[PDB]
Amino acid sequence: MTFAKIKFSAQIRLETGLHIGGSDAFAAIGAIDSPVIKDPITNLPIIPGSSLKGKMRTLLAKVYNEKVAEKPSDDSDILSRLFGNSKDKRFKMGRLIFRDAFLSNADELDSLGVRSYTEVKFENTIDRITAEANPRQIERAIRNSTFDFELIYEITDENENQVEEDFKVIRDGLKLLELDYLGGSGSRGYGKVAFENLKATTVFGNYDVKTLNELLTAE
Amino acid sequence: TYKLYIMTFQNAHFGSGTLDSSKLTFSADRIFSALVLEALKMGKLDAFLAEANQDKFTLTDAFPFQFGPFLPKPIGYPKHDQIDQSVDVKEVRRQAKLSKKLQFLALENVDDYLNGELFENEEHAVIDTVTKNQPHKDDNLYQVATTRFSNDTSLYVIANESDLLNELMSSLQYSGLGGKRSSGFGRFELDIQNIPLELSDRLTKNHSDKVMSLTTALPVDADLEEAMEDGHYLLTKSSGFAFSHATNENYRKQDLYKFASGSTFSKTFEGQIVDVRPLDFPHAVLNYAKPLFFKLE
Amino acid sequence: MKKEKIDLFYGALLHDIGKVIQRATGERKKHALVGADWFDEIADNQVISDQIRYHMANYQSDKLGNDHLAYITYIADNIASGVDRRQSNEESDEDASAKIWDTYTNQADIFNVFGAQTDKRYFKPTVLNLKSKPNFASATYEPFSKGDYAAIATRIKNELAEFEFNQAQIDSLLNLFEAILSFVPSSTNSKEIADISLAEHSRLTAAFALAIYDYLEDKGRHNYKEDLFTKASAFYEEEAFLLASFDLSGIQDFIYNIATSGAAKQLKARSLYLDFMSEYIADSLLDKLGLNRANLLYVGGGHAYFVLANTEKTVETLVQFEKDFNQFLLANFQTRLYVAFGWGSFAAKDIMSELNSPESYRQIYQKASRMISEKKISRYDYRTLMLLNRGGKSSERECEICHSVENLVSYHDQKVCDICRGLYQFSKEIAHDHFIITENEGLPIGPNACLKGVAFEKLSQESFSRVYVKNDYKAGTIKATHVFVGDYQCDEIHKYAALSKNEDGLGIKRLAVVRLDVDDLGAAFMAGFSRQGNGQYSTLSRSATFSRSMSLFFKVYINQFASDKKLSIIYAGGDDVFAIGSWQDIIAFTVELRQNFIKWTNGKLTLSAGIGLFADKTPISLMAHQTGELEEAAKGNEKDSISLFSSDYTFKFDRFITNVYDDKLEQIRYFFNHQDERGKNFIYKLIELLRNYESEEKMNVARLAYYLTRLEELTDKDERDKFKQFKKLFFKWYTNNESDRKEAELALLLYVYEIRKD
Repeated sequence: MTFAKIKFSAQIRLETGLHIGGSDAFAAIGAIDSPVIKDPITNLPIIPGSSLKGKMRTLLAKVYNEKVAEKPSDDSDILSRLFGNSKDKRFKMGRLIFRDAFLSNADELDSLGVRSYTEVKFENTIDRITAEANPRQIERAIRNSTFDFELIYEITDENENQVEEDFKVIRDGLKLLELDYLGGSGSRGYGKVAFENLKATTVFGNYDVKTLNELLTAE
Repeated sequence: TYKLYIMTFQNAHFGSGTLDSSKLTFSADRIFSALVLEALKMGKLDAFLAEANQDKFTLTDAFPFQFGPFLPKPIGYPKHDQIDQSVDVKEVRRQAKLSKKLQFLALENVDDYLNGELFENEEHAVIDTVTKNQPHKDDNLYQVATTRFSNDTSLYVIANESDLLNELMSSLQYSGLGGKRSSGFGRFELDIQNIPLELSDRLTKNHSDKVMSLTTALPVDADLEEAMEDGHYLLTKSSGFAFSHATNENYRKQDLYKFASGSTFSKTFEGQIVDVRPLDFPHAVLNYAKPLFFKLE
Repeated sequence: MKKEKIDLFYGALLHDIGKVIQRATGERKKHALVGADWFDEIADNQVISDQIRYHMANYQSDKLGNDHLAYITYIADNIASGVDRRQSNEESDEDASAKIWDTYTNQADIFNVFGAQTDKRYFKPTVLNLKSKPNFASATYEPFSKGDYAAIATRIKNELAEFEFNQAQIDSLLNLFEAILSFVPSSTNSKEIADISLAEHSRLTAAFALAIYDYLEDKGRHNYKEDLFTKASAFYEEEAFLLASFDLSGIQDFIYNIATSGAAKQLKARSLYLDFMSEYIADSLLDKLGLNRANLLYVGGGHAYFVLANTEKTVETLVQFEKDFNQFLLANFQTRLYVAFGWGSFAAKDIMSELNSPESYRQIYQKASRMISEKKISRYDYRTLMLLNRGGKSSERECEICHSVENLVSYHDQKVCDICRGLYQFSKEIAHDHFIITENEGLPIGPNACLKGVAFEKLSQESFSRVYVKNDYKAGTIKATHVFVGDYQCDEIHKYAALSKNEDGLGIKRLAVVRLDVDDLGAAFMAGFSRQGNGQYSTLSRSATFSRSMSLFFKVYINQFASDKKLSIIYAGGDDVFAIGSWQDIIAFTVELRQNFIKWTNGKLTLSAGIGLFADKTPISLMAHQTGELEEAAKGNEKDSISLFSSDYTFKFDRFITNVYDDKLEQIRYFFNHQDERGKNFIYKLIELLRNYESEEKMNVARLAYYLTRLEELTDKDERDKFKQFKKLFFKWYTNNESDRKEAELALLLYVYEIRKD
C-alpha cells in the first residue's frame, strides 16, 4: 500500500532535572565540570535525537530481542528494521527519522520567574574507610521544561504487513522511555520525562491514524 | 528555470569528506541522490529518471536565502579592469582578503560586485560540533559537526515546476537531507516560490556570453577543452561510499572531479548524469552534473 | 655549473669579506686589497682573488681583460645596493672617504625605517646560535667594538682554512655566512642606513652576478667591460631580470586532514615533509637553471621567490618544470596539492633608489602574483581532468587517514595508502638530523626523487643526490644544505591532556591548540618601507633582510621560546604558527612569543592569536578548524587580538597581558589560594552574574554586592581587610564597563581551570 509518513508529535516535560550533557566546544565553557548540551545560538537546553534513538533502542532491546544482543548490529529484525542496521541488505536504513528537541516553554519559564534555564546541582561522595566528603557540581536542565519531540515512521509498499508490529514497537519504546531515564545520571533521580499531547498524524500520503491515536493516548 | 524552491533548515550536517566536517550549503549531487532514493523507495523511480534525462530538467546547488535570493561568488571576476584603486597596499590586501573570504553575494548587488563594489559575509549559520558515544561497549567517542541556521536563513534550489518533483520534495522535507538523518540532523520545511523578476531573465541555459555555472557540472568531452581554454573554475571531488540496499558491504563509488559554482565560462555546455558505480553491480549510482547558468554583464 | 660560473659566484660572494677583516684588524688599507691578500693566504685561486681585489671598478680596471668576470661582479654589487655607488664620488677621494665613512656604527635595525618613525635601534654583532637568547636591537648598541669582530675573523679564518671552493660545498659556505654576517653591517657610510646585513648583501650580489652572466651568455655578449662598466647606465635600462615565484596550494588541508589515532606523528611528519618538498622544488628548479641558493630570496609556507635572468631559456625551463612537477603531484597526491609558478620581468632601474619608482618596485612583484593567481584559478587541461574522471575502479576499502583509494596497503591492521605508509616511516626518522634525496627509497618528493631521514652514521651506506641538515649552524664533514624549522617536541600529543595536571593534582585534564598569525605580513613586504623617505627605502635588499629576519624569528627563535614548555610546534613558517600542548604552557608560550615579537619589530607588526581548548582524544582536523576559526575571530577585532577558547573572549592583545593575566588573574589567585571550599564555590556564582548582566543590570549589581558582602561577613577577622580590598576591586571591575567585565570573566575562567580537581 502506497507511500506514507506518520509523525508522532509530543511534548517532553522533564519531571526531574535532565543531564544529557556533552559539553564539547560551546557548552565546554560552562564552568560547572558537567554542562548540559545547549544550542550554540540561543544557549538553550536541547535533547538531541541521538539520545532518544539510543535510549529507545537499548530499552526495546530488552523486550523485542529473543536472542542476546551482543552488538547493535546483531539486533532482532524488528529493531533493526526501525532503527536501522549497517550490516544487512534490507535493513540498511531504518524507518524511524528522529528529530532534536528544542525548548518550547521558554516564555512560560520567564513568566514563572526563572533567571536561568539550567540549575546547578551540588553533590558529594563519602569515603567508606575515612569519611571525607568530596563535593562536585553538575548542571541540570530544570524541570517543567518542554521540548518538541517529533518522530516520523515511513510506510512503504514492500514493508506494509509489518505496520501494526512497528506501531506497537514505537508505543513500547515511548512508554519505556517514560519509565526509564533519558540520559544523564538517571539512577540518581535524573532525566525523568513525560510525553504530553502524544499524537500521531499521517502527513505525506494517507493512513488511518485515527485507529492508532485511541490506542496511543490514555492506555 | 522556473521555480525558486526554498527549504527552511534548523539543523543539518552536509559532510565535506569526513564526518567531523559540515559545509554550509549542499551540492546538487546530494539533493539529486536524495530525490532518486525517495522516488525508488516510493516506487516511481522510472518516472523521475525519465524526467531527469530530459533536457527540460534542471537543478542547482543549494544557495542561501535570507529576505532575497543569494548567489555564488563569480570565480575569476574581481578583475582589475574594475578593481583598479589608488589606495595603499595595506587597503589593497585588506580588500583582497575580504573578497577571498566572501562566499555568497546577494542577488540585489551581484552586478554591483561585478562593477568593483566590495561586500562582506553575513550571519547565516554556526558550525558546531557535538561529541557522542556508544555505551554498549564503552569504547567509542565520535564527533559530528552541524550547520544550525539562524537569522531566518533558509536554503533555495532552482528546479522546474513539476508535480513529481514537488511531491518528491514534500516527501523529502520529512526525510531530512544529508548526514545523520535518522538522528536529528538534516530536516527542513518546504516552500515553493516564484523566481523574482530580476533573476528569471538571467537564469539561463544557452547563450554565447559569459555564464556562471550555478551547478557542480562536468561537461561532456565535446566542449570540455573549449570550457577550460577560456574559463575560470574550481574543482570538487564527489567521492564517497555508495549507499545501496543490494550489498552487505559498502563500496567506494568512483571519484569524480566537477566544476564548482560559480565557475565562469565563455559559453554554455552540456552536463551528464554520470554512472559512478563500481564494476559488476546491477543498480548504478547516478551523479548529477548538469549546468544551470547565470547571464552576466 | 661551469668552473667559470663557480669562480664568478665565489668572487661575488667573497668580495666584501675585506670589510670584516679591516674592522677586526683595524687596518687603514682599502677593504678590497685586505680581502684579496687574505684570500691569497688561504687559497690559491687567482680568479676569485682578483675578483675580490678588483670588484672596485675604479681600482686599475685597465689591468683586467675586456671579458673579465670582475666587470660582472662590480655591477652586481651596484645592483645589490639599490643605490648608485659612482655618483657619490666616495670611490676616488681617500680624504673624503676618511670623512664620510662612519666605521664606528654597528648594523641598524631594519625596522628603524619600517612604518612610522621611532627611536633607532642597533644590533650588536653576534654569531647565531640555536640555543642563544634573541639578539634584540637596542639604541645603546650603536657604538662599534673590535672585540666582537675579532672572534668573527678568527672563526671565518678557521672555517675557510681548508675550504674547497667547489660546487658541492656551495650551500655550506652560504650557511656559514648566515651564521656569522647576519648581524655585521654591509656598509658604514654616514649618508646611508646600515640596515643591510653583509651576508644578505653578498648573497644578493652573487645572485645578481650569476643572473647577469646567464643573461649575457644567452645574448652572446662577452665584452663585460663595455657592457657593465662603460655602458652601465645604459644597461640599467635593459629589461634583463625576472622576479619569479611559486606557491603550493593544498598545504594546510594536506597536513591537518587526519581522522584516526596516530594523527600526531603523521601531522608533524606531514608538516616537515611539505617544508622539504618546497625546499626540493626550489633546489631542483635552481639546479635546472644552473644556479644556486644565492638566487633564492624566500622559501616559506610553500611561498618562494627567485631572481633569475630574463631569457627564453629560463622561461622554457620554468614552464617545463611546472608541467613536470604538476604531473608528479597529479600522479601521487591527485588534486590535493598543486604548484603554481609565475614570473615578472623587471629591469635593473626599478630596484635602485635614484631610479626606482615605488609603484614600479611593487609592480616588479605584482605581475608574478597576478599570473600565479590566474594559473591557480585555471588548473588542469582537458586531458588531465578526462583522465582523473575515468573511474573504472571497484574498491571496497579506503585509506583511513586521508581517505585515498590509491595503492592501499595493510599496516597495524589498518589500510593506508603509499603516502600514509611513507609518513608512518618518516615519523620515526624525524629524530635524525640528515635527510637525503634518493631515487626510489622514501617518501616521493619529486620526479624520480624521494626524501628519507637517515642518521649520520648510516649516511655513508646510502646513495643520495642532495642532503639537508635541519637546525644546524656547524659546517660538518658532509657538504650539505642547511634548513631551519620549528620542531620542538616535549612529549607525545596524547599525553598533553594528562600533563596539564601538576604534582598536587591541580589543573584541568585538557589540551590546547594555538594558531598565531602576523597581520599584514604581505603588506609589510610590499609597502612597509615606503612610508618613510617618500618611498626611497624600497629596494630588494630591505625586503630580503625583512624575509631573513622573519625566518630568524619564526624558525629558530620560536624553539627557544618553546624551551622547557610542554608543547609541540607542529608548523612554524612565515607568519603562521601552530602549536599543541598543555593549555597553561600554550598560553604562556603565546604571551611570550608576542611580547618578544613586539620587542623584535619595535611595535610595527602585531599578532592575532587563537587558543582553542580541547579534550583528550579529539580529532586533530577538528582541532585545527576550531582554532583557525578563533584566529579569524581575533583577526576580525581590528587585528592585534587574542581569542581564548571562544569568539566571545576576544581581547586586544596588550590589554590581555596587562589586565587579564597579570592584573586580574594574579589578584584572584592571591585571594582564593587562601580561601576554603565555599569561597572557591562562589566563583561560579560570580561567573553566572557576569554572564547575565545585560538582562537584569541593576538587579544583578545588587545581587553581586550582596554576594561580595556576605562573603565579607563569612571571612575571618584576620583576613577581613584583604577581602574588603578584593570586594571593592571586583565591584569596580563589574560596574566600570563591559570590557573589564569580560576581562574579569576570563580571569575567573582561567583560575577555575587551574584549580579543578577531577
